[PDB]
Amino acid sequence: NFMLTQPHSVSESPGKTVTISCTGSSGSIASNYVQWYQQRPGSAPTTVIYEDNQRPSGVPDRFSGSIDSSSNSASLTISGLKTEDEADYYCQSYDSSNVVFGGGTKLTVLGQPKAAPSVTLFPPSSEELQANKATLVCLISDFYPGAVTVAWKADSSPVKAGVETTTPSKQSNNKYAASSYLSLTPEQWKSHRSYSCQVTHEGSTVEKTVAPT
Amino acid sequence: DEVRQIAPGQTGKIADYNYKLPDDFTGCVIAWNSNNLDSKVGGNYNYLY
Amino acid sequence: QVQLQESGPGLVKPSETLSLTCTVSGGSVSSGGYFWSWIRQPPGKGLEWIGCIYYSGSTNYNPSLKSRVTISVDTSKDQFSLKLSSVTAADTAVYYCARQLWLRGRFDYWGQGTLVTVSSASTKGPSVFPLAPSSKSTSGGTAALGCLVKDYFPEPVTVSWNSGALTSGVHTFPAVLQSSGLYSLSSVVTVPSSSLGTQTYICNVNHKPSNTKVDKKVEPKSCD
Amino acid sequence: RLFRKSNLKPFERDISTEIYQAGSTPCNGVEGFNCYFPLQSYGFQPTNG
Repeated sequence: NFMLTQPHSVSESPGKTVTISCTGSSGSIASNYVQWYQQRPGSAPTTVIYEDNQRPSGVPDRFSGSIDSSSNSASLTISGLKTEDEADYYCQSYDSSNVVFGGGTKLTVLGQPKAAPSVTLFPPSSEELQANKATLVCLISDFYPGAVTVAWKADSSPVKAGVETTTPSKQSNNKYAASSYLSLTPEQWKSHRSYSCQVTHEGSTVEKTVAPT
Repeated sequence: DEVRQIAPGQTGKIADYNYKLPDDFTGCVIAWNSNNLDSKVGGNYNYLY
Repeated sequence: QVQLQESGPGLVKPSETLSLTCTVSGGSVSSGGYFWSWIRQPPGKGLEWIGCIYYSGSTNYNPSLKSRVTISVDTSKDQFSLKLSSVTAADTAVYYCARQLWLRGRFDYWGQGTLVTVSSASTKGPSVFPLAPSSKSTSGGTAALGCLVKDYFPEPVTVSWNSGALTSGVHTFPAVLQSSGLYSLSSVVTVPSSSLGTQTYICNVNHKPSNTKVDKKVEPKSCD
Repeated sequence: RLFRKSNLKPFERDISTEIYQAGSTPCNGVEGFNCYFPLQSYGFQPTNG
């Protein structure tokens, strides 16, 4: 029942000194070796310090750790924060034949330029209609800020059923992209005269329309 | 009025912020009056500090 | 030096045996007197220790994962494999195999993480419907076309345009859960309208979990 | 407020906007050296812990 308590989020400006803690509940922190791992997102974890004072060959000297056995806490001290230091930190223990890791420390990171919300529409294809299904796809791209509201329209009546939209995602050109999908039956697509997608972005509204042709 | 500040072992507002003079200063300082060329009517503010 | 790589399926249906094999390149399992371990990490969560093995039959497992971990070592093939029984939807984690120089201390080398996120056994292929551009689909001197990837399970799908020859203007969107279990996404590219009727655009949607590759040509809409 | 000359009496408000000698070098409203201000900004963020 031995667990390591670690602060979930730690924020500090680069160039300063910060302390990351790792507190053990039942067993004393000085009983077993404590190991810190610095793991980049989407990458394998890498040992950043071990033996509670020993730095591996390759890491900078700023990654220094200390042990406070009175408070049952393991402290890792970082001096002079940099850009590459923004990663997850986990503390390892062993207890008794059962390796126990830490909760994890997240480092807070730090605005894209504004852009016009280009909107495109396509009607459902004939191949999809032959499969007894219909889907209207609304796309929002090359825009900023990433706070857009989509509202499907059936001629004049708004549509909510079957509406699926995607959260904005950053593009390569420092802009954002979004999507919206409206699943419909083949009868409902041809029931109304026209279907339109309205995109609201910073007050301005860009509307495209399609019709069954 | 700031030509007296340029010496090894002085404290003020220009030497300590722009060009400090160390104790082992074997440099050699020459200056002259050039008001007829370095200044003009209407306010010559081309130089900064 | 030595390097560890993982293999096996990156997915497993619920309530079934999981099979992940991590092999060793540039080293020997038995020689050196070291240890092997499996460590998993859920997305957005901390690292979790599964178990450790020796090149002999010595095994120890986590109390939370006790009686569910079966790890074996075969020296002839120079690899070690772990078997997980009764997998659920909460076992979605990034599995790492790591060399252990010191059992109660630090690791030295971490293999690349073969993520396994799967919660159901739908295993449905990706429907690829063309997104025909038209006069109302263009705004100015440029037009847009694409393909719709709808009603597939599970993540992910890779979509490429003209076998990867077209990359400029290509936007891949993250999938969103539908009203009934499955996901949906699309991938589109912005093209000038002058080459709409003179250039052929084909989307290549690949779904490795369902072993389905679909190529769909994109053409301008024909009024009927 | 982070920097102060000395202790202050309880139930007293300090609104002195003056650059204190936090560092070694003298700093009593002058520019001096190592003069970090008693008044610093916060680090508030809604996405913290």
